[PDB]
Amino acid sequence: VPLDGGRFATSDLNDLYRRVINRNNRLKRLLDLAAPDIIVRNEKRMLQEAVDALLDNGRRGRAITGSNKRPLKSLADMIKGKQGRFRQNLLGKRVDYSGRSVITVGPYLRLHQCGLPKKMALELFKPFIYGKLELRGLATTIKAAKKMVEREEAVVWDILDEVIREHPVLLNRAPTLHRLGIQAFEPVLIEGKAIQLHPLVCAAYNADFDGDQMAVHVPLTLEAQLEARALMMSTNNILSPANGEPIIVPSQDVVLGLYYMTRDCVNAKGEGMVLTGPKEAERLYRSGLASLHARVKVRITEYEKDANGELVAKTSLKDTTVGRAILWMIVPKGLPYSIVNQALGKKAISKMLNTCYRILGLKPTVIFADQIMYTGFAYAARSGASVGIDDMVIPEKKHEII
Amino acid sequence: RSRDWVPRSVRRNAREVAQAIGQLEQELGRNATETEVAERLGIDIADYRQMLLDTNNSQLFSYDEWREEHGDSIELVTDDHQRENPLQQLLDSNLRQRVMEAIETLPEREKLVLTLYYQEELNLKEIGAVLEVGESRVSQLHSQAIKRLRTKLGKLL
Amino acid sequence: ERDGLFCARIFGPVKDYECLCGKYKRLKHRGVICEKCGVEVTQTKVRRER
Amino acid sequence: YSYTEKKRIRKDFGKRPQVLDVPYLLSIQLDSFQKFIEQDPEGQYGLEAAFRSVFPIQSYSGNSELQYVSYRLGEPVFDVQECQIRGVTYSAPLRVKLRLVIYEREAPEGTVKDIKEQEVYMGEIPLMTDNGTFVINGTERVIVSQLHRSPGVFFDSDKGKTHSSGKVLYNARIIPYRGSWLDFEFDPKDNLFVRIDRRRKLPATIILRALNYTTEQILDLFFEKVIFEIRDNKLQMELVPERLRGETASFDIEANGKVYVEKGRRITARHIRQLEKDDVKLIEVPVEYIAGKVVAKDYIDESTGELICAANMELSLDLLAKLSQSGHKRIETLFTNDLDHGPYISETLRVDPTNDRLSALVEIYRMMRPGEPPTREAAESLFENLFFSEDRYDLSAVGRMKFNRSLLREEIEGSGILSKDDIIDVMKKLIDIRNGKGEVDDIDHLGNRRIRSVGEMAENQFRVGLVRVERAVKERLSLGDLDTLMPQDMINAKPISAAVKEFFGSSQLSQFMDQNNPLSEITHKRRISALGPGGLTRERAGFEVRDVHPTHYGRVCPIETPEGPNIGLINSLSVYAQTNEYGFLETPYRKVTDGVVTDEIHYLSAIEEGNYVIAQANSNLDEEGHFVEDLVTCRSKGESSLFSRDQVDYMDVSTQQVVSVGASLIPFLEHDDANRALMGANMQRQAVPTLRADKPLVGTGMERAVAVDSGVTAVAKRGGVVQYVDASRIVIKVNEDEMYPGEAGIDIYNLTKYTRSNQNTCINQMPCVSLGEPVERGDVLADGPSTDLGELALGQNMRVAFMPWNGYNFEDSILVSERVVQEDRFTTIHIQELACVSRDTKLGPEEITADIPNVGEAALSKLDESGIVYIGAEVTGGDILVGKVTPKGETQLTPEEKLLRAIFGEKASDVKDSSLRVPNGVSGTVIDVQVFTRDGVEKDKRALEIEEMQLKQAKKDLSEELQILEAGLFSRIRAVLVAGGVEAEKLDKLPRDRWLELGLTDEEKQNQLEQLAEQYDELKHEFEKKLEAKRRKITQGDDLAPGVLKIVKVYLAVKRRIQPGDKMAGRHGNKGVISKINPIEDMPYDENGTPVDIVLNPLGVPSRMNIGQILETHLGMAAKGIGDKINAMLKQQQEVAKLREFIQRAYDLGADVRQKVDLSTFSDEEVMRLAENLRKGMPIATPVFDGAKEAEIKELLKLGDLPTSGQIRLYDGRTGEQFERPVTVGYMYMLKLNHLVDDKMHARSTGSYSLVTQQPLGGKAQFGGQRFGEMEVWALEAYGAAYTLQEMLTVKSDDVNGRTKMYKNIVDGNHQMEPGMPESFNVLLKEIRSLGINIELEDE
DNA sequence: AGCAATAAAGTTTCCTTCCTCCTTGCCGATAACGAGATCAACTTGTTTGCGGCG
Ligand SMILES: [Mg+2]
Ligand SMILES: [Zn+2]
Repeated sequence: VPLDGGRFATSDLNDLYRRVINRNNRLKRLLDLAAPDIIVRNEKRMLQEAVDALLDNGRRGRAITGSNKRPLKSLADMIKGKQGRFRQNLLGKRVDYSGRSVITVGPYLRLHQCGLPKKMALELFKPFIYGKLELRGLATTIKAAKKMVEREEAVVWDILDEVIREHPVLLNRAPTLHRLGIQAFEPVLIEGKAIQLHPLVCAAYNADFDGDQMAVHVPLTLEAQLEARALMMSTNNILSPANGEPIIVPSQDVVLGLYYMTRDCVNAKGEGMVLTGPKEAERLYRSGLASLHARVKVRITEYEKDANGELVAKTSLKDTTVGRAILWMIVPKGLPYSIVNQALGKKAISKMLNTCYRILGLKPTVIFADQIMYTGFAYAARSGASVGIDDMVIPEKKHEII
Repeated sequence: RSRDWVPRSVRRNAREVAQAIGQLEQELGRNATETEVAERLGIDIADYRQMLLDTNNSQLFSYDEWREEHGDSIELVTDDHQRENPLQQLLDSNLRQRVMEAIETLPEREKLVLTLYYQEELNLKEIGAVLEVGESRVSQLHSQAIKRLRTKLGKLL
Repeated sequence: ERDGLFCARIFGPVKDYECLCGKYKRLKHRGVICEKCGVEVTQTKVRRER
Repeated sequence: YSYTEKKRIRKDFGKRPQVLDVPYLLSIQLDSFQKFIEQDPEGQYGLEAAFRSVFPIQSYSGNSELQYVSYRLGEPVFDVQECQIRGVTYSAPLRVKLRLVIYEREAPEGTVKDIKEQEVYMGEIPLMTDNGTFVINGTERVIVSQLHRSPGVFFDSDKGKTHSSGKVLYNARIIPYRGSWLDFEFDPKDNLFVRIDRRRKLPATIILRALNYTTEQILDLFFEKVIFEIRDNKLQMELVPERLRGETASFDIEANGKVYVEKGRRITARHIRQLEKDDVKLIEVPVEYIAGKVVAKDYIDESTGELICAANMELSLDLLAKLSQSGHKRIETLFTNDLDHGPYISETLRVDPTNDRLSALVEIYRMMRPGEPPTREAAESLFENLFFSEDRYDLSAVGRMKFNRSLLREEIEGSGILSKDDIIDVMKKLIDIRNGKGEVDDIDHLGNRRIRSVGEMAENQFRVGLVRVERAVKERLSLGDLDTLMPQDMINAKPISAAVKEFFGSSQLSQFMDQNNPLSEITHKRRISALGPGGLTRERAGFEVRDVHPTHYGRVCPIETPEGPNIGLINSLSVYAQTNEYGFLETPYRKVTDGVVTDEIHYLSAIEEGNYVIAQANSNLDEEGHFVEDLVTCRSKGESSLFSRDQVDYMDVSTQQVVSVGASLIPFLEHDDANRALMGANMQRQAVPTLRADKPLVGTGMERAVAVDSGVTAVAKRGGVVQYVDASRIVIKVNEDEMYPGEAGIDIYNLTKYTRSNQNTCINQMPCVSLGEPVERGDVLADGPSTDLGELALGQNMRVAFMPWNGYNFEDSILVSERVVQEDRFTTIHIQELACVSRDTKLGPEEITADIPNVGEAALSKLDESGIVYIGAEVTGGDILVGKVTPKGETQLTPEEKLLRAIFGEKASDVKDSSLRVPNGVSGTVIDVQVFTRDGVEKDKRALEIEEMQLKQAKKDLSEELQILEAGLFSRIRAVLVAGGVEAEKLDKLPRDRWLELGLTDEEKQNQLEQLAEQYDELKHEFEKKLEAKRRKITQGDDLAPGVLKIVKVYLAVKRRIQPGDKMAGRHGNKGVISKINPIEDMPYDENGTPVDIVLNPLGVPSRMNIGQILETHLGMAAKGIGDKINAMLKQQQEVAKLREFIQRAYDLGADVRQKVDLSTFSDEEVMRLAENLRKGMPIATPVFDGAKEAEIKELLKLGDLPTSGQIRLYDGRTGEQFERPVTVGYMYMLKLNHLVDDKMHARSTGSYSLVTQQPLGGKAQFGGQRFGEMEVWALEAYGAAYTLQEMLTVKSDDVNGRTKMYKNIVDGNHQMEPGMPESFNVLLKEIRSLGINIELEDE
């Protein structure tokens, strides 16, 4: 094929065919004369050498090159190594209806949601849009669809909103180690160029928010739509198949919020008085009358369903920190009160989750988790939280030991 | 000569410019004052100007690496002009049936000449021989059908 | 050029699926032989196959 | 201080007395090319080394010869700037002295035959800037300096190769600088073997005969003679006492009359003492001691001539008898202390088949030249060539020198060719370590690695061209006429240029320059490799070199080399690193004498140090005594430990010498993890300058030096006073004493305004200077892109306080206000370059023209008449730039477009458009155009317009120049008329030219009118000649490729500010993404209402331990207050003496900081400007390890009247209540980067494809589709979703029918599927059958 | 409004047509120089199979 400035580009195979042909034709010409045989001998050794060198250059005898000192690539390496069809071009594939961008966080979100910069999905759901403009009769045909589209009317965005609800997608970090390296989320449009993302699934992806990039793919058809909604959707994929473990761990922050709350000082104030329920601790602390971290007696109403799957209501009083009182506000009607009576190390929360799932089923655990995130981030912000040079501790008894 | 696929007097001129340009670069002792090429080879400027194309531009290969080791090849960086496009044939067929939509109401032959010439890619005056009217009327009705299909709106202008 | 590596007679005309007289062309009516020049015709894009 | 330094001072807290000011930093490239070009007479390098090396050439007969003399260069036609503009390489001519001498072949040497001593042009070559680069074709580039292993000799031993043995195998290697390598080695069974350039194994001894040696002499050299003597029946034998050492007695070892060692008995050291003592060598012994011994020398019957036993053959008693009979009462044999003296040669020998020399040469020949007939002389020639021809072999006496040291000779020098003695010494040294004596050595030791530089490369390449020449030169010497064939008739100069131009364009090393920031260039220029030719590779090379070696100390920075596959390989030069003259390294050290550190220096090697001891700089000097403390941590032996005080020889200079400059500049390195420091400085180069140049406050001291030697800025060439100033240039007038007499002495400076980087960025220069002001030499006169007042400025300093906020700082993510975008103060520019060319077709020429068909005048409205846009405009994707058009042929249409023409009726010309247009997604501002057109062609009108406006520019510039110059000269041309009378006002009132005729006296003064006219005519002559030259050079057309008519080229401009996704960090690896911007009003704020800028995540302080960022943060809050206290005073307008005291005390804080300052020196206005600068904040130097202390941070903070820890009460913007705890607050100085949000994003629905296989592409540039790997498959398999992957493999990848009909169904609302088969499958099938196979398929 | 006539104008065909150029094949004029190498690769490396190789 030719180039801009008339130049050409070629496949080397051709060259190899040609030499063969020349030699053979020579051999015919020679044979027509019955010539002395030695010439024939040389002619055919050169023949077969040309032949196999076509097949695979530097295997038997040393390889033929161009002027560059580089081989005239044979057949075999259409098929071989990574470069071959199998491993390059056949199994791993370039794709349309796809894209990528940088990521970030949506904390407030719900797990199943995912941030979309506008113009991306705008481009991506193009033929749907066109179907709907010929449907409504705005774009009676295709052209005016395009033209209003590149004019970007308000109806355009309205119609996108019409579509993309319930219109899920696939998202991908590289490299894919285990099957959770991809998931199946549901869109939410956002005004930027950068994706927001639910925090907790940094770990399924091994992601850190310091310059990642991800790609996005599409269940165009319905089968895949429903599979992804049913299978790779975030609610489904919360325990390892390797070991029956919650993989949804709150790593580092919200843990701290809870630990700071669920804690028992002695020092501050109000030590050892009496209440009806947690709603009065809300009354007080939102007025700022009590240390949340203070053991004080109150009354609680705990539930169990020790009957044949039927609840058993009871209530009683507890010398407990106040944060535990609040944190009972959210527990979904199945648990004892021992659950909170410690200052909640990481694994306590692991078992919080486990047990909740073990007995009460699934979606309560999910919501429980979500609200744990919201609330612990809230009180983490409330927390007052930093470090200094002066928080660094040197024991006085190091120099003498040395 | 068998292996090369370019003509001969080409290479005569090439050897000649080589001799001359070296000879005269020795005469002068410096380079690139092409008017010297013009005079010494007093034929024309466009002569060597074209020859420069004709000779000095050679073959290159397809799969060579793209430089700063093997990011991609030259087989990635390629462009084409003769592509497929889906809606032009689509609306072409729409307009074909619109031609029918116009001309089915019109004289017996002209619908047929324009059909069977434009539909299955047959012969035009093949019918001019059938009627034997001189195609004056053919011309006229061709024009009127144009005037009738300047009665619709379609982009792809 | 004919009788070479790109002898289009065998592999196919670059003038993609054109006949000799140039009546039938370019994938349009595949199972038509040019009734004018009597050239039996195949290979639009079977320049990828033959 | 200097004037520039008086402007703005940066404090210090360093405390150690510095000796040295840093050198000129990039001296080395300058040196190398300087010495390469320079006409050396004798001490040859580069050029003359090559010429005098290929000292003259004679014919295939030997009849005639050309002769070298000497050379010279020209100067370039074009200046720099035209070259970069024009699009051309910058180069120098070459001019050569030569003498074609011929001598009469009738006469013996009748030299007077013919002499043509003429001159010779041959080729241009490129030259260097004062900065370092070579521009090529208008492209600034850089080559790298290399490292690799020396030539010479090398020893090693592999360990259990045939691991069944688990045995050592020693071996030796020889590597000439040029020519063939060579390998000697052992086998599992203790025999010697050899190979050239890894030829097959061969016995060594063959070659020894091939070198005209007999076995007798062989073992004479290698072996000391075990002499028996046959005294009339019995065996006696000579003995050295220390041969029987650790050995056991075969019989009754005794004396003539005295027993020393009984049977079975080890010859202890006692008996060695007895035997040396009592004076015995000749000892009676049984005849049986022989049988098993080997004859040393082929002993015969002298009457017969019969080998009774061939040499190197075991001995016996029947042979004893026959030999005793022969008249041999003495038998030399080999010694075999297999412990020490093993007869490895004897073994290797009697494995060897050959005896004659000739057939040995033959067998070597037939090995290396297989099949070819064994012609004697051919083998002789082969052998001589491989090691004894100057043509194809050399050492680079460095090789010779290193080798002689490895020989333990004395003589540094030698030849470029081997000797026999030397080789023999190789053999014995190899066998000696094989016995044990001595050792093999290492690779990482830098003492074995030599660096390699530009001039050497050029040397090699052009001399290659010289050889290419010499070929045909000889070809025609022997044959043609001699009288008439001029010397320069014979030659060509293409190939030389080809070598030069290629590796300046083809080598891996030659690289674009990294124009992002000053650091980028200077350091990328100091960057070192072991790759390319004569080097190594990633996959083969392993860990051994990547790691650290102790000798790197103070030569190489350990803390700057990337994270990619090329981790440890490339590594930057150290600070005060220098090179040995050879290509080795060196580093300065302070001598320690009598305990006193002598203030001298020595640049000491990578070898020498292992002998001596070094003192450390963190050591506290005892103030003109010695090192205070006893156990000083000194170092030697590839290690460190604790030594006394008197003991030391030498000391380092600084605490810094190890690091890179990129490493050196973050302060408080002394408080954080290494890998953090790595990534910190690694991204530190990768920044972007803002619009503006904001300083830091927390420094190290060096920023000025790099600000200087980057060479970006204006400079004070020569002192003066500012003459003229503007937004584009200045003029200076030069001081008198500095004004040497010849020129009128006025520098000027046209500046570089908005200009493009190769990373596509806004470049510019600006004054930081005023008018009517003095100038000292050297100082700058205008800033560059990213600096201020001779100090680096590559980020901005900003407020921050750190705590969680609502999950917007989950993992290091960042959150900020929004005022800063009002200030646009991280906003920057990305100007983009674009072109469009006219060409001559086969048919005819492309044309450029406004008129094009089917055009809306909306498009055209912005174009001139030739079809070109008006400057200053603002534009968008789809817009058109260049009405380029193309004369075309014809087609055979079909009734389809026939009828589109019947309908539309827009006539197709014989021409199409080929216009330049804005790419999709882009919109911006035009500000400049250029055009290039050939010599021969009419210059398209606006190119004439611009050449004309350029003439207006140029002539105006030169007019200005000469007008000023001659305005100076009119001073004389008035004044000297005053000499010789007075027309006090009749001079001046009447017109000035008409002064010559005024009062006119004879004697000397007619000449004075005459010389008046002379200078006038001289001056107008300069004017005209200058116009001529310059106007030609501008008007001179262009040099172009074939087929080209002319080109246009365009620039653009677009300006980028923040949208989230944007990356940033500080100087500590503290990376960061933005998650949101904040309105001010939800921002946390303070007692006094000031909200904050930036907010942060403190979970990741200890996790990686980037702790120093804290320290500056205190300081980041700290010194600010001072400026506020001053600005408070300022707006209050207090009093000078208040400033005086307050400032002096700001500087008068520290205990023992070295700098100490007074200001009663300085004047009032100086205080005013200084204060007026400082109002924003007081900047400081934190030296790296001689840093400040917590005493001092809290000292400044206590003057600043604040929380000592500086961690304080804040209230919420959102709700307006206090947080729980105080929080540490302050300022960082931080950055932005080029991994930007717009640079990276891409989507794709549908577009282009491949052609061979019709599947999509990749790349945002080419509207790329994304890849879907097998890993992603395996996952999908894990879930088990068939239809999904089915789809993406069929329709979104290959199946074309599939993609089509699915698109159809979608727009129809139909979300359904139909599959096919991939084409790529059948492609595989066809490859298979092409390979000669009946691949096929079984139909259902 | 439908239908034709005369005149004019531009053609595509198209075909020769004779200038000119251009390209496919052949054979020729003194006499003798040297068997190539030519500018490369740096030896990854561990495991495994098979031919020798005793
Ligand atoms: Mg990351
Ligand atoms: Zn046909």
